[PDB]
Amino acid sequence: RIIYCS
Amino acid sequence: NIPFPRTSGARFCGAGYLVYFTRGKVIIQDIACLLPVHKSLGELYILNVNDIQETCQKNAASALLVGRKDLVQVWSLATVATDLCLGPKSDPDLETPWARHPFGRQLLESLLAHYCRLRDVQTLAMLCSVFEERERDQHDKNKRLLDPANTQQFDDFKKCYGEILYRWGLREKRAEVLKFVSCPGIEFGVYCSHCRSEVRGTQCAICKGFTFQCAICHVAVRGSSNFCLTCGHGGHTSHMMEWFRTQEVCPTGCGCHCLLESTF
Amino acid sequence: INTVDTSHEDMIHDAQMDYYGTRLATCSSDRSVKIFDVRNGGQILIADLRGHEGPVWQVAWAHPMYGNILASCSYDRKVIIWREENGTWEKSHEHAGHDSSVNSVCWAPHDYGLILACGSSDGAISLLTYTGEGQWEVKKINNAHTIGCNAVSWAPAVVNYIKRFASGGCDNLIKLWKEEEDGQWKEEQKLEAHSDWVRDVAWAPSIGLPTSTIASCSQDGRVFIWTCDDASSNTWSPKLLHKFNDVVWHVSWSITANILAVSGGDNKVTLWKESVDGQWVCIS
Amino acid sequence: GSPLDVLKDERVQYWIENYRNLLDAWRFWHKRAEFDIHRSKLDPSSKPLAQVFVSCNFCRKPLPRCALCLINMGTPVAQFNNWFTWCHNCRHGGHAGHMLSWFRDHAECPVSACTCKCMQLDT
Ligand SMILES: [Zn+2]
Ligand SMILES: [Zn+2]
Ligand SMILES: [Zn+2]
Ligand SMILES: [Zn+2]
Ligand SMILES: [Zn+2]
Ligand SMILES: [Zn+2]
Ligand SMILES: [Zn+2]
Ligand SMILES: [Zn+2]
Repeated sequence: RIIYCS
Repeated sequence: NIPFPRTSGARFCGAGYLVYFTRGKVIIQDIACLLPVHKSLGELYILNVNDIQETCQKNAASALLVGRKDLVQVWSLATVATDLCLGPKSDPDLETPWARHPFGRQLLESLLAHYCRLRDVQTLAMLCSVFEERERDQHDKNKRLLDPANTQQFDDFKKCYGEILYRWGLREKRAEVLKFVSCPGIEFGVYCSHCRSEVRGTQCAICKGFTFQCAICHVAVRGSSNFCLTCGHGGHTSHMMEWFRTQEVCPTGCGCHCLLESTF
Repeated sequence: INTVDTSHEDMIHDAQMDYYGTRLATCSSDRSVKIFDVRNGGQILIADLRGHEGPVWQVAWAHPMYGNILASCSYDRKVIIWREENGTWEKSHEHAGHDSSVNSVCWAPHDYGLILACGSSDGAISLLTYTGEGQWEVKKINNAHTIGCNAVSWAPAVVNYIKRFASGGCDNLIKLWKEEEDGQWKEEQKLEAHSDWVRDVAWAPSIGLPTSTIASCSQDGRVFIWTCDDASSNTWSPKLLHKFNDVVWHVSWSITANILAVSGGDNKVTLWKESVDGQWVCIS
Repeated sequence: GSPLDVLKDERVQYWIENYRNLLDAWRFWHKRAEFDIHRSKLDPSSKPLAQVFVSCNFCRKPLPRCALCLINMGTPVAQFNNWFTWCHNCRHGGHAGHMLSWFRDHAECPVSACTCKCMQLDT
């Protein structure tokens, strides 16, 4: 989730 | 053999300045928007070994006050990658360590290689610090997120960032950073109060007693201490905080104005 | 942007700031070495140093570690040290062992100690080593450069130590010198890829990356950013940045060795930065 | 009164000693210092001896340097911010002001690879 949605 | 005199020059001075002159007056530039290190972040960053979780969140918050999108995401990932629920175990045949997981050593070694090209010492030094029978030996090497064959580079990162922090003017932060490095004349002796001999340490050797006795509360001192070089009457630091605040004479009836004969 | 208006009539030749960014030391051609205090945008004249036979080329500050020290090199046998004691600036030491004029001074890295290197126009280097109690152990080597030795640089300290420095002179050659275990300063690989007349040499600060870079300048106008990617190899592959239309005087790295500022005869200052493809492009 | 006739008796000394002790119980410590100054100005005989030596175990150089400041000890440069504090079990120290700045927030000897909490070791 941290990787794919800022 | 003598070259022709020159009439212009430019040098980088300090940590964020530029001096130059031309064919005269000298101007001084403040060009700090062209370097990969930021001075405000060095004043807002914290390190605290006893609670890693808090440091990551505080630094992530501080990264938003400067507006760097990169650092917020990096410090977010650091929090979840350094949780206390992913502790290595002792037996190899019980679990696979988090270090071998592709979100462990390989992601760290891909952030470190990215920031190396940008010459960002300030992030490398922080990251390398936060993350800090044959089969059994191999396991211990295998379960570490930083390769045990690259300690020298990490030490170099920390040392250079410490020198920069000294250059800026911050003294405490340099010590905080340097506390994480893996690789670690004339003195003062105490005249003991019982055998009247010089004692190397807070405890004597012949009578094994305390060698130093405070000159205000007459209680033996075992930690910090200040003393006068001429007359030699010392005690706790806060005691002389209080005493030499106003008076200028020895607290033990000595006549030695220690404030003037000690502060060289 | 801050400005200071110096008094001395003769044109300025060098200018440097201290470690913390508080004071300023300007060399000149008349005689003066006047030092200012630029804290919070000021000009207040702390001192006005005097006493020199000829004009002075360079001024170099030492680390705050060993007090306030400043070195000067002039058109004479003169490397006077200008220590300040008890809140006043004064002459501290002089050394006049070189016949021709000495045109370069460089302090050694603070890890070694307090060492100064000066290269005279005669073709010799003098190393001033501090032994304590206000004494020096000055040693020198001669016949190093035919008609040169007009620029010296120290190398960053790496891991007892192996002292190194980089020089260059009239012979259009740059030699690297390594101190042997005995104490004698031997010689090593000497690069020769320039044409007319080298003027200055600078060596990059280290961060931990296992690459060493050196910049060089000459009357050609060609600036070469040498590089070496292996400590054992001892090989340097020259590269060109730009062929200037005039003589190129001074090159200076940045704190993190990512920007290089070049000044020369064309009466201008240029900034350069390496691109991702490996080409060096200007910024301003 | 008489310095060298009564003050040498082993009955006037016990009274002064007991008074000093009673003062030290109540925690009036500055008053004791004032009393001792008065006593010394009256008679010289009861004068304390020195306490701290300056020997060089490793018998044109310096030796101790500040920790936070790291500048060499001794040499010049709110007047108590120039003594050199020393730890006993740790043998470290620096300027008074620098170490007091350090110890307010953190609790450990600034020299890395040390585990001596010098300030709270004595309370
Ligand atoms: Zn004893
Ligand atoms: Zn006490
Ligand atoms: Zn005293
Ligand atoms: Zn005394
Ligand atoms: Zn000694
Ligand atoms: Zn200090
Ligand atoms: Zn201690
Ligand atoms: Zn310690």
